[PDB]
Amino acid sequence: EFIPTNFEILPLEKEATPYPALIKDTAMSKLWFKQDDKFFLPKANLNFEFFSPFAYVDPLHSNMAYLYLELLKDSLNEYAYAAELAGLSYDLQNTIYGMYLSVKGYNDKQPILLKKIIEKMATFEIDEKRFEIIKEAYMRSLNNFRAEQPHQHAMYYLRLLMTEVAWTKDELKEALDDVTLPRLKAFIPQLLSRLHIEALLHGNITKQAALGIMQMVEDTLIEHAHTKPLLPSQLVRYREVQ
Amino acid sequence: FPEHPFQEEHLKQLYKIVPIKDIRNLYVTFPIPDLQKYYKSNPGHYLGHLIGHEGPGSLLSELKSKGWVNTLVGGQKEGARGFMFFIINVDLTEEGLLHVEDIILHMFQYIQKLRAEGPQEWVFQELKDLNAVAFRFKDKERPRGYTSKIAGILHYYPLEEVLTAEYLLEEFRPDLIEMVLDKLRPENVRVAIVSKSFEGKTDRTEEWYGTQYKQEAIPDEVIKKWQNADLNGKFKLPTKNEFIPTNFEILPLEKEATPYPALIKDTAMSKLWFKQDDKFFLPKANLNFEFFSPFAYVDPLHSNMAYLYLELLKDSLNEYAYAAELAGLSYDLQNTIYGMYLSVKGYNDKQPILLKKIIEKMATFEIDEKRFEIIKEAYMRSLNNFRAEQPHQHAMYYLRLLMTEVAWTKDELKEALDDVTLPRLKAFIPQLLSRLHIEALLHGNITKQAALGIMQMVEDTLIEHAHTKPLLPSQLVRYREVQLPDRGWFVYQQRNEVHNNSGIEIYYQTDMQSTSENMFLELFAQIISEPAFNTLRTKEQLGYIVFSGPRRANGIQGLRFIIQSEKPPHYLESRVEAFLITMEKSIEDMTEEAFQKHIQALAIRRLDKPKKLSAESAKYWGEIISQQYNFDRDNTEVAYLKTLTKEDIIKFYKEMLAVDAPRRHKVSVHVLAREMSQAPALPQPEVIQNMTEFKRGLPLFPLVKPH
Amino acid sequence: EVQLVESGGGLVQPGGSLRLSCAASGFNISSSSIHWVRQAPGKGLEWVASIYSYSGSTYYADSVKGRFTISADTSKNTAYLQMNSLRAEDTAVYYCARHYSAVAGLDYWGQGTLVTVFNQIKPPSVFPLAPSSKSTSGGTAALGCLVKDYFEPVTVSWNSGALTSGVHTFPAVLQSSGLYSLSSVVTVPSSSLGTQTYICNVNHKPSNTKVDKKVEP
Amino acid sequence: DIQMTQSPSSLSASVGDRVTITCRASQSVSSAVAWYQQKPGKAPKLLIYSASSLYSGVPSRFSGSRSGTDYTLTISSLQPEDFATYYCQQSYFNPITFGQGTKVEIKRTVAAPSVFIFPPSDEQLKSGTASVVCLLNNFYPREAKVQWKVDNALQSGNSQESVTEQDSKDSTYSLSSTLTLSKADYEKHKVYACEVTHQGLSSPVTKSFNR
Repeated sequence: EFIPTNFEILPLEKEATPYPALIKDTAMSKLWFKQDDKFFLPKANLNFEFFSPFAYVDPLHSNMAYLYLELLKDSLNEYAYAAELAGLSYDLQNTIYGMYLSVKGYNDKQPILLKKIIEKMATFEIDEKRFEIIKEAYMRSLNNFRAEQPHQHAMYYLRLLMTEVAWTKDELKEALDDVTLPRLKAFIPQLLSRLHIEALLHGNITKQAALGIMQMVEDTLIEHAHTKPLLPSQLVRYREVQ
Repeated sequence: FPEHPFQEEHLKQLYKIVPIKDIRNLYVTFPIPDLQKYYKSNPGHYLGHLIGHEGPGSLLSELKSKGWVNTLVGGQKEGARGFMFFIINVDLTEEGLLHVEDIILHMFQYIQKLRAEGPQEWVFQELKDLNAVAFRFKDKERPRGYTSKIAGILHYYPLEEVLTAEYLLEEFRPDLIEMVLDKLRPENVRVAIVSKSFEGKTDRTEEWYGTQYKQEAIPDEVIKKWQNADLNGKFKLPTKNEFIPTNFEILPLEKEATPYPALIKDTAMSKLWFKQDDKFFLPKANLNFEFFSPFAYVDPLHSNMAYLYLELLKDSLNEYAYAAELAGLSYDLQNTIYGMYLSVKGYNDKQPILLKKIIEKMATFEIDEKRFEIIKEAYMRSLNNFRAEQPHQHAMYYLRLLMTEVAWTKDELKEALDDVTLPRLKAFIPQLLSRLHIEALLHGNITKQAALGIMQMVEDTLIEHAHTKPLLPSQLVRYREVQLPDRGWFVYQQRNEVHNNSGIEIYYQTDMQSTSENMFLELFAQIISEPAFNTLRTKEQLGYIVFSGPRRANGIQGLRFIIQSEKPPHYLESRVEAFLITMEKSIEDMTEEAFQKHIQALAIRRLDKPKKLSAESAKYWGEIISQQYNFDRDNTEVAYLKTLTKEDIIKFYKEMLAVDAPRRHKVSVHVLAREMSQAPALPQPEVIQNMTEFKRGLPLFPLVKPH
Repeated sequence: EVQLVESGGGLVQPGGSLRLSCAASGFNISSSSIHWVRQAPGKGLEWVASIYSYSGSTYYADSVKGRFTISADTSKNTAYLQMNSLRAEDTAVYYCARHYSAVAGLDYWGQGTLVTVFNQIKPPSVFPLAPSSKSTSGGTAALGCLVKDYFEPVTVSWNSGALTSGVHTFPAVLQSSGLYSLSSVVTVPSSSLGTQTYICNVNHKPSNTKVDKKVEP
Repeated sequence: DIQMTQSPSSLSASVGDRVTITCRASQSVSSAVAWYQQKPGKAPKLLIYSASSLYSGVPSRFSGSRSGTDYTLTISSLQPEDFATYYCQQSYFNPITFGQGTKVEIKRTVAAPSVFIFPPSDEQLKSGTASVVCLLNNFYPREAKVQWKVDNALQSGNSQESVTEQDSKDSTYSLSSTLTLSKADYEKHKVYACEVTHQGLSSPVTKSFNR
């Protein structure tokens, strides 16, 4: 059903800018937007920031973030295969600060499908042995990390020393002896209770429909887990060593 | 006086009080005849023991157990020579507010218990032995306060009874006990109700202060209802204590002769420092404990949960703890921004045993639902109280707010408690308590090996219950202190709603605590005490709140000035700078003699042997929380102190302290009022709308290499 | 010297909220204080509530504590009771009552007040009873009216109260539709068979419906 | 929390009779109990306060006795005005309980009822409703049993027995039973018989008709 009929190029309106404008700002969100000035294609690319306090609290939280985002993305992947098969690519990524979401593709059903994405990762269930396989598999990726090429090792130390706080991979290796599934499954709605979202929307769309898509998204978020905005005193970044 | 002052016009009467603070109390008073001649048996101390007693089957145990009474106090109030008083002052809950007469009924139930079991003797010999031991073993005393007390009783006692003042009792007088028990009757009750919900109803205003009240005498139904309905329910007499020690043996000093506590045990879990009593020679011991955890200051929410956890937790065993504190075994539980603070003070008897019960209790704890609601609402009331306090307390809040790394405000503390459920809380706590660090100072009459066993005990119990594993030495952190742009002066304002007084505080980031800077700041502090005392409060008559002084924080020394007066704040700044110029001239006005006597004054001010084991323990613990360990900084600083000139502090003044300063670290803070001889051109400051965005371009300090 | 005037009690639907008054005149509520009493019709008693306006002490029952709100104007010696979330089992007649200075002395009483919890208001349907020749058995007979499906009860008479002797007006029963229905009968002789046809007379006070229905063979 | 066993539920006796009624507390209570009288359509009355004491303004023919939990109002001589429902009540700071209610009725001869029955009207049948009303009058005492019979087959579940109380004139009782049905059962069930069993009519009587 991902085959498109939306092929219509929208002509440029009064928002004649070469750079994305803050078309929507809340205390929950912050939204920047630009339409395609040069290329004029029906396709669109979408960028999303998921801010989270709990991201670099522990090795434990990073493990749970990794595992969560991984097995989460792995779940709907069997559905997602037709979307990537249709020419609609995406990305889920985590950071030391939070999660990264990318939506790339055509004009057809990025709203619709993205709604289904948010609805899927909002309410999710867990298998026990799937958990074990992903746990052990990333554990193999953890002691793989003792063996790689030293430029990757050097870039690791580079970003190690030159940040404010850093959890090493060794204690990340040791910490999976105690990682249980109820502990994770308890943490997740606690994780999702209070967070920030920032988003870039680019491509063959209008401003007002983009406002409605953003509305849809944060609405869904408050709908499932009663997400409330963050404090700009717990909006922090890390600063670099003199 | 041959008469009492409550001559049956105001007896069996009620009062309705409008307070200034939001408290809820009931005050019951009994004017009672003289027992100053009855000092020999002194039933009133035994009654004061028995009224506010907390024990098995007690009244207060049930009232706490019903959640009606937050706190109470009762007992004998001293008065004139002819009469004496007996007061009962209790706290109120919501249903405590509605059930007051039944509370008086519960009081009468305890009276019915006292008439039911009559006098008691084994309690009298037991408490007599407790006062025996406690009078028996006293170290020494403060010449102030003591002498005023014993001079209070020097009028009343023979030259041999001035020592043995009230801490020894010859006889048992049950006729006296029954006699004052007959004095404690609904005939004899004075009633005072304290509530802020009294509006339009309390007409009779105080003459001097202006509070307002109403008599509105209790009808006779409740009175006659009070006499006939005198029965007992589930009341029991409290049991004999077991917390009495026969440990009286002072341990001789071993080959490990140190004047400072040594790190006798190190783990990645713990860190343990220990010293035994060299001077005081008492069988007693003092114990200090920090429980470190990362998650303490991650957010307001869980820190509030920690506060409530620690509070209701401490309240739980408190009813058990009453005999220990009654026996002379004091302690402290306190949360920090870093973690939890534990203190154990008293004798050597059962601190391991009891402390074992403490660790098992706070390790394994359950929650009641309505207890949770009361404590949640009660501290919730304690939260929005914080909008109304004194501007110096408010200023010290902003002081410690701005001069840390992260700081959570009271507003977001107020709002975040809207979502706190008990399954959320009780689920988080063992996740919280799963992994943490403990560092401890132990001092008193013990050995090193027994101290190792106590520590071993504790952490063993910890791993036994919650499978505690040690922390990472990368998550052993402190909060840093903010660098300034080396010449900048910023200020902002806060408006006090209620109070008509204005506050202000001015701060100086000198340096870290190097040996020079300690003596710089101490000497500069000493020289500004008396001329500020002479001109500002006395002569200029600004106000009463005029304070200055140090700031040892984040391993960084600092200088602060605390003044709260009702003035225009920039006007007030002008006279501050006027005092600064006054000191500027007073630099060059120092003689050699003033210099030498002044630094000798500071020397004897600083150098002193301690006068209390708790005193030196708080200082040492103040090192331990700062991880400094420089045990002989005093003699070191004195050795520096002798190497100091006038021109040294000139050179300290000119670049760092003067108005022409490339090293100027000056910052002021305005606390406004309710509706709020040469001065130079000060630079323009900027207002601080966002303190995070304020700190956004400010650097951070390094920390200290620990000594 | 003692006067308890409670009033304000009217008619309301379920889920609503009302407020009731009690004016204690001739004395002070600063003295021995008043009580609230549930009494269902045909049923026993409850002690709803008691304020002590001298001490501000409220005392509630266990079932409906919190949802109701008592208040007391001491300047008028007059107490009040806010009621909330009103439910269908609370349609009854309620009293205010003074305890006097005694250990159990609750001597005085009040006017009472009307509490009514109803879905709907409806005029009656009145069907006269038909004593036919088959009912004629012996010298004793009777005649009546079925008053059906109405909504506070109907005062009933016969030819505007012309025949009062032998009249028996059975109390109504509230049916599943929130409505009352009753019958009032009167025993007549066998000389009165066809001699005089009586008329049952409907005075329903709140719905104000008056239907005079004749009884005929 | 302490409940009250008002014993007995009721009884019947005439003017100049000795009536003792015992309320029993659930726990060991100190006697804060009152005893009441309430005529119909009237405010209640404090007969006995504190479970032993007489309120001032009441004749002394009544008395109360504390006996542990057993508390007993004692009437020496009944009166024509003393026929009313009585109560007893425990008042602590705990919420106040009551008795079950004891109605005072008179002692009269065994009066058998007069059993009448009444067919529904025509337009009631034109509304799809058929309600037959069996009537009783002038029975003593109130205790009876009335069973409906439709074509000599016992019926139950749609009828009610509204029984009046002690008559002001002669202290009799009137009962009313009301069969409630649809119009579809009227022309179908012809025989509508009322079966009545009271103390006086212990032999059951069956008043029937044919439309």
